Parts: sequence; structure tokens; C-alpha cells
Amino acid sequence: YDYLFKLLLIGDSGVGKSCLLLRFADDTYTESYISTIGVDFKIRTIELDGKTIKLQIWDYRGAHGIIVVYDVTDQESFNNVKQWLQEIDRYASENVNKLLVGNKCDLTTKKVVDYTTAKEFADSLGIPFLETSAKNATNVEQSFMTMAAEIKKRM
Ligand SMILES: Nc1nc2c(ncn2[C@@H]2O[C@H](COP(=O)(O)OP(=O)(O)O)[C@@H](O)[C@H]2O)c(=O)[nH]1
Ligand SMILES: [Mg+2]
Repeated sequence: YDYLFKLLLIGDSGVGKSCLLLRFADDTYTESYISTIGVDFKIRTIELDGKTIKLQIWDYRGAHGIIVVYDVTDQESFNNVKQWLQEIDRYASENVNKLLVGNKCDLTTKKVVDYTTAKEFADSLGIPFLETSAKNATNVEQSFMTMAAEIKKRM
């Protein structure tokens, strides 16, 4: 391994953090209600720019990057991203990497959080922004890859 990157998923309940994490780690997905992923964390290896990188993912101070998830169909969860970053400022290495994720990009009929206005926000904060679908398996890997990229960039 070239690096070990320790990642962390924040966000409101029902956004899909557990779905994303299990999709990404295990390639599983179920509509079924997840109380908990049964295990303290997930481990996953990826290759990137010639570099083999192990990931250790939770669902604060020892995280290299934190992913702040929200739901494109829940405007409530989007507004709360604001709080979820103040948390990061309080309990996290001062330059810990950040990525904003609007899960459930697949529910377009239900989409109330305009991509363009979430993007405009992440930009305003200087953060990368991706829309994902744990259900369809869309952008899920782009997301974690983008996170590695950003961490490997500060180093
Ligand atoms: N349509 C769709 N539904 C999703 C997606 N991700 C999660 N869900 C559903 O939304 C619920 C919330 O997922 P969960 O991962 O437990 O959210 P968490 O509590 O924030 O970790 C689940 O019961 C899923 O069926 C997605 O990408 N697309
Ligand atoms: Mg969960």
C-alpha cells in the first residue's frame, strides 16, 4: 500500500450513507431498513494514479476526509449540511478534506434540491460535489475516488 486513508460519512438519517458505504464496499443494496452496518467500519482497496490505497470508512480527529451526505429529494437534509460542517470545524483535523454528496440522484420526480444550487454552494465552500445513487450504483465510486484524490492532493 501507498497510503491508508481514513474516511467518515456524516449526514441526516434516511439520506443513504449506509447504502452508499455498503454499495461501495460490498456491492450490495437493499430497500430494507438498516439500523446499523453490523461492524465498526469497512475496509476497501483501490488503485489511483499508480498508487494502491487502503480505505477505512465509518458510518473525527483521525479522519483524512469526511463526506457530508444529503438527499436530493429532502430539502431538510440539504439545509442541515450547514451544521454538519460546523461539526467538522469543531471535531476534526483543521484541513480535513470534505466532499458534498447528494444521494438518491435517481429519484428525479422527487428531486427538490437543484443540482446547480448545491454545486454553487460546494463551490462557495471550495468543496467537491457529486450526485450519487446507492440504488443504481451511480457515481458511488467516483465519490470515494474523488475523496482519495483530494486527500492525496494535500499530501
Ligand atoms: N432510491 C434510492 N433510495 C435509496 C438510496 N440510498 C438509500 N436509499 C433508501 O433510503 C433509505 C435510507 O438509507 P440509509 O443508508 O440507511 O440512510 P442513513 O440512515 O443516512 O445511513 C434506505 O432504506 C434505502 O432504501 C438511493 O441511492 N436511491
Ligand atoms: Mg444508516
